[PDB]
Amino acid sequence: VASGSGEPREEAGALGPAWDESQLRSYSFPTRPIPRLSQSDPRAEELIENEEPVVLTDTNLVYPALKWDLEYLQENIGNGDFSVYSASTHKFLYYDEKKMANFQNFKPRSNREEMKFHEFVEKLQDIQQRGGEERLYLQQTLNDTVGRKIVMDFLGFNWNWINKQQGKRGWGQLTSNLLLIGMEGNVTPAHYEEQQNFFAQIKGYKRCILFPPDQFECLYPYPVHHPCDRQSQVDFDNPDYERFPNFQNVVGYETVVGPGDVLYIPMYWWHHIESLLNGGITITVNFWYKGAPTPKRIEYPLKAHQKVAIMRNIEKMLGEALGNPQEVGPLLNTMIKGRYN
Amino acid sequence: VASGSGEPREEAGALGPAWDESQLRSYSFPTRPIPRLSQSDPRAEELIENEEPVVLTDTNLVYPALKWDLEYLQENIGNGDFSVYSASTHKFLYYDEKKMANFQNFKPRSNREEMKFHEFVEKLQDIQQRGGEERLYLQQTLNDTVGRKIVMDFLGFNWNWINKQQGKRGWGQLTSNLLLIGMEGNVTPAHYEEQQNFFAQIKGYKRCILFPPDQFECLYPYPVHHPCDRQSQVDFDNPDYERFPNFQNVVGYETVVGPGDVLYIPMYWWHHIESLLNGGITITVNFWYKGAPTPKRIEYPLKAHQKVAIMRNIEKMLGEALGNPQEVGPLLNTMIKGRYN
Ligand SMILES: O=C(O)CCC(=O)C(=O)O
Ligand SMILES: O=C(O)CCC(=O)C(=O)O
Ligand SMILES: [Fe+2]
Ligand SMILES: [Fe+2]
Repeated sequence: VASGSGEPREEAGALGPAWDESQLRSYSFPTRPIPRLSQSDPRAEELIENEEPVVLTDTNLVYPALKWDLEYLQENIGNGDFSVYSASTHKFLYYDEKKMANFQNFKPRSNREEMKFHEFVEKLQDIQQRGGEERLYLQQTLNDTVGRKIVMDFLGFNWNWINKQQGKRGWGQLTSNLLLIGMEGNVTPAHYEEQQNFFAQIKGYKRCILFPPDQFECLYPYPVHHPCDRQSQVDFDNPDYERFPNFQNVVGYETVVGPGDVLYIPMYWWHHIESLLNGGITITVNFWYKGAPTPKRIEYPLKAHQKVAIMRNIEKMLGEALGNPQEVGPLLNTMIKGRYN
Repeated sequence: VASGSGEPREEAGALGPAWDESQLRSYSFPTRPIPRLSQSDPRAEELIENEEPVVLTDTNLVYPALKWDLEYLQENIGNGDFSVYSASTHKFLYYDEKKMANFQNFKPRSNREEMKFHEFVEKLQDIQQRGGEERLYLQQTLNDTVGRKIVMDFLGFNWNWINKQQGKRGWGQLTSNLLLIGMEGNVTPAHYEEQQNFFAQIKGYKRCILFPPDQFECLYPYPVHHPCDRQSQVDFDNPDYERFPNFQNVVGYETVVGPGDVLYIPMYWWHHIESLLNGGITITVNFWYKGAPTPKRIEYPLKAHQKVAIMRNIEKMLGEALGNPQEVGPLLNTMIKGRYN
């Protein structure tokens, strides 16, 4: 019951296992599977209602994007600019650029490079043609600049289903759809979002490991003013148990998504996302929504995400009040040592 | 220059030393003297302006109370009720009774007993008449119930001088005058107030050891929701250097006040106050004032007292937001461990 993603699934038409376990990276912690359910299944509505993750196998959320692949996209996506992240390791740590002002003892290991889609397909082409070690990850918000066919594709997504979802959950407005295109083996390490997320897998296979918000103590997010806010400081490949002792208690929910699957990633759930090894390129489109309004007014006992939201707001104000985010830590220490520990 | 209170002072009319060093308790930390100045001395106005302590030797702030002693007071103070604190040790730790609700794993070592002045003089009389170990400390806000002569005494205090002080400093309104009557050897252990304080010594001799607000890290105040809020957790007689390691770095300002001296105790300065051993009873009246309005608006770098005020407000809100003061500590810990330490 520390199973993981379970035995792989059998493709339709006897096409053999979609993937196998040697495509999965190995970690220090155990996992239990996220349930794969039909969208008509009351249990799946239960999970989303309760803000627990679920993999919906038949939404058709992005049915028209299933034909997408690089040739189609290059052909049809337009000449807009695309954010492409670079890296020498498999782990793409994200940096918030606005936050980089107030941390100088920071340098990147992943640079954003703006480029046209064909330049991406191309940069992508040079690297394989020469066996390079390097890696790229395109991640760009879909918007109005995109070509006529992609727009027809987009309009054909299952808005009726996801709008009913937005409605039933009291969510706010859709903030963005991000288009993600990755190389095999790319990892987006563990982090959380403040939005609700339907994560709609289009091409290839991604393993998604989620941790609930009550595992905050085991995952050690960066300081809120740090550029890696909301990301774990823990290197999942080489965990430093002396700095991060509660990582030894972390327990995850795990699944592998393929073409057609939608993974509900609930607000504040940590997620770690890796494109299978030797699985080829992956494509995904996500759907971020604001999140229902905080109830006027509060009921106890608070949920884990609400305690998180509180920690963030304390860090933020202290940032403002002290005039400088760098003084947040010494102040907090002074506040607890010999007082609350 | 770790001098302390200096060589004792010589009473007028060759009456020999007012007190001597064997009347002073001994502690683990060093001290430098607080300056004793005349009220007309520009340097004394400098210190108060800068919120540094100073002992003013000639204010006449409470000239008419200098004749006070127990017989006079019993005779003249009326039949109102007087708060009298009790104790088996020399250290009178104060408890805030409103706060006792939310800490049950608390019992007192100092009970407030309401009683008439003559009952105090009397309880006081039984104990000496029989050589008891016990101790009392009367501490009661002067108010309208007091007898005609005490009121004449009070009206004769030097309002012209202290009102000019209130005015020059932009202080708010006088909140209370507390009347303190102690037995020789009584200690009010280290704590801070949020008000400004002119501490006006009337009978006997008190040693006052002050620490500036920037020594917060060395003095380990109780949690703000604890009943001993604003008091040091450190036992000055037996300091626990394992829980309170920064106590080994504490440095104090020290003085001995006698009849006629006024000690300015600035807002947020820690003070520890002991009535000299074998010095007899002490009498003091203080004058608490609100404190100038926080500037609209803030200028950096912040002063130590302002960082303190911030720590308090964080603890308070977290108290409110979590629904329970008991959860403040675990939350703060979760926030810093592996994150800010
Ligand atoms: O696919 C990825 O690697 C990133 C996905 C993600 O973090 C998200 O959709 O919130
Ligand atoms: O005289 C004492 O022991 C207490 C005085 C004091 O703490 C004050 O006036 O703020
Ligand atoms: Fe994410
Ligand atoms: Fe005090």
